[PDB]
Amino acid sequence: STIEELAKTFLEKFNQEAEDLSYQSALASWDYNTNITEENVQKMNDAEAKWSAFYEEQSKLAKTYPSQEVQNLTVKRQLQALQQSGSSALSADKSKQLNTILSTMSTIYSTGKVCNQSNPQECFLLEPGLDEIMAKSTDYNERLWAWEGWRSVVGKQLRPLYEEYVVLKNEMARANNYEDYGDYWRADYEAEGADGYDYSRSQLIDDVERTFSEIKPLYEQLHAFVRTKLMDAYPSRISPTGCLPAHLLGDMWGRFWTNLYSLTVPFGQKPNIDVTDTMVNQGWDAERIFKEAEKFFVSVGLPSMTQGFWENSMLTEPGDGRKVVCHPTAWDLGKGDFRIKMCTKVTMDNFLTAHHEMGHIQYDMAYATQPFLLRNGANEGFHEAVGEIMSLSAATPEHLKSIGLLPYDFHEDNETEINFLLKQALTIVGTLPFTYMLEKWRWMVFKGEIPKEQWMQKWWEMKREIVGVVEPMPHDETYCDPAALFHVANDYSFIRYYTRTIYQFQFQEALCQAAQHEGPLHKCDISNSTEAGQKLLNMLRLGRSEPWTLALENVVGAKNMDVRPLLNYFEPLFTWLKEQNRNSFVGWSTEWTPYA
Amino acid sequence: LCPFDEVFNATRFASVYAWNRKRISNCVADYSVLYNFAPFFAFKCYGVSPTKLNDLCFTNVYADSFVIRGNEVSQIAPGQTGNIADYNYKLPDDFTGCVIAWNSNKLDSKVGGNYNYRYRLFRKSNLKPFERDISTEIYQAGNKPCNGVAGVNCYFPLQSYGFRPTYGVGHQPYRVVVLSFELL
Ligand SMILES: *[C@@H]1O[C@H](CO)[C@@H](O)[C@H](O)[C@H]1NC(C)=O
Ligand SMILES: [Zn+2]
Repeated sequence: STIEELAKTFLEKFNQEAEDLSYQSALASWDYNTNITEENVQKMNDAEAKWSAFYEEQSKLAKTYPSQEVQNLTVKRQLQALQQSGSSALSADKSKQLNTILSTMSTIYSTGKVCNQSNPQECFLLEPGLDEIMAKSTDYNERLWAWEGWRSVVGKQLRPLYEEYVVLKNEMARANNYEDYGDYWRADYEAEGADGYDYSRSQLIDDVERTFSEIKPLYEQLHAFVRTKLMDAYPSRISPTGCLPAHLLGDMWGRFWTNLYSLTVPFGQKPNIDVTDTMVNQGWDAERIFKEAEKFFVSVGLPSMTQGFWENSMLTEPGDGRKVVCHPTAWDLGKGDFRIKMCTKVTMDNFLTAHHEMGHIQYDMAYATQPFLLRNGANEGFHEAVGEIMSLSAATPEHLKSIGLLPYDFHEDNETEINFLLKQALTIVGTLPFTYMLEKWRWMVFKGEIPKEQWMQKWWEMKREIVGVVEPMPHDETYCDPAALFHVANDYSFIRYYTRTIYQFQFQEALCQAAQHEGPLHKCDISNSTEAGQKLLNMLRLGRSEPWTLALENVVGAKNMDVRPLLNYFEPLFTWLKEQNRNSFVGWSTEWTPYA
Repeated sequence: LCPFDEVFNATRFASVYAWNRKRISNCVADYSVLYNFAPFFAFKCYGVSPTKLNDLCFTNVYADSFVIRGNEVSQIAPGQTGNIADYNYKLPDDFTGCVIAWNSNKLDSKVGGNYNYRYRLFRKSNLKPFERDISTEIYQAGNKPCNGVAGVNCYFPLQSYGFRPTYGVGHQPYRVVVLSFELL
């Protein structure tokens, strides 16, 4: 007559009952993705409905055991991870209204069209057509036209829907003992354990700002660089003591700055590193790339792939007339079944993507022995950060020379180092302020701090202060610009991308120090270093069974986030930028406007 | 002549909880025809050297057969504790015999999935060595009398192996035969 008992039995039954339904659903989904036919379409739903209904039935019975009395942490983690129900606590009609609102928000985004001038035809959509214009076009007028048209078509429709969405989600959050929906999102970082490994939700915000204040000096001197280059592209539309227009950053929204490389090169006379010609001179094929990835992985001290992995995985586009999704994914069907689905080519980007996706397989293989409910990463920010360090380590000149794609006569240079660092920086450092600002705005709008009559004002005011970007045309309260992104129209968390960047560099620095490497961090290589495997293998096996603080400490030696390795990575770029910006101006003043 | 060829080449095997047992006596056992089968995953022997296996004599030979997972083969050993070895089949501490196990993924698996191979996961107390439990009574965990109905806090005692061909290596069906010797 205890609650420690009567809970172990329930979990023992649940694990063995769910490990079959999950496998059936995964197999049906793989069958859908490998070949697309209506018969498979029906089966996908036939499996998903059963899995969802069974999970709901189990969640209904699980809450009868109060979790306060459970003293063992391992059982408590499995029990608490299942007590979460969701929208089932709302009213019957309120449950369907929110689903209708989500569907009518999602349907507009993919069905958005903008008119063309001087002809009723040529109405472009987002994914096929407008992306090309935002990627390659160099005319101010066309970029302004597209930027205004997208937010005049979709934004002006999506605002009342979002006004209802916030109210329904806020009621949902308060129904489940939480404060607001932002507090619901920040429930993924809550850890309980010893007296020093306790992390509360409220501590997350103070860790984002504290870690952001050190990224400011570098970013302010990358921004102040890029602006100057843009003064060549548009001679009379950039202010030397002001911010940057929003429709000139090489993207529809500004999330990435990578498309600006061709306009901002440090030394344009030296060819970049590219070894696709030697991949076809030697005679490689689709299988040899994955074999080389496997050799690299077994070099460091990790297990090799299973016999079935080569038999079930689809490493090439089928030639029997079957249509595929053709997007690189790593699948863990469960019960010792791991697969990789991608359309491999002989390009260098595919060579890196092979390593990136194979990292997920190793991570999943590490914790296959853990119980079913704890087979996930410690937080949402590790499962992608573990795989990216492999791609970082497999793109160094030394590893390529060792494999056989380069000769010994290739000598590294200062200018190529600067070029590679700047290309990395544009992609990595240029996204942090955008993510931080968007997440902070959503957090402050869920709590109701900003009423419905001051949304766009605060949005464009914080755009100038944090990111340094000024709107090209004025916007009143009828518009809704934040809704234009994919992750705002469709409900998705956005803070994982901020933490992943910090984690991937803490891990890289720790592993590099483990392997006895001397020199700049950006040329580290963990090949043939056994002691660099176990240090990693300690964390990967833990899963969610322990608070993420201890899992982090098993690798980095610290207890929370830190930005020192990130600034160690970009030190030569920081010094060079500080040298080139002598007779210029850093910072920005938030009063200049282009429309005036 | 002892008919081991029926035991190691049986067209149908039995489950683990209702495990099958055969008695061998008053015949000449050829122990060298056991190496004419497929390669074996585990061939642990306790107390009798295989090279001297043909050099000794015994009164009775008891052969036990069943089918289990791949992660559970290590539980068939003296002194080891777990789930199969505490609820299904218990081996004596001073065991004198041999254990043979081999993979039968192709023979004992279907694309839809076998569901006639099942095992027991709940029992009140551990099992004395060489004991068979076939009762199918509803398990009792709390204090409410479960009236033979699978309700709240009332569980069915048996669950099925979902053997399928696309599984890994530690989840495919494995066939196990244990030979025990008697000298009295
Ligand atoms: C097992 O039985 C089958 C039944 O036809 C037979 O073909 C096979 O030869 C037997 N195994 C051996 C080792 O003889
Ligand atoms: Zn990834």
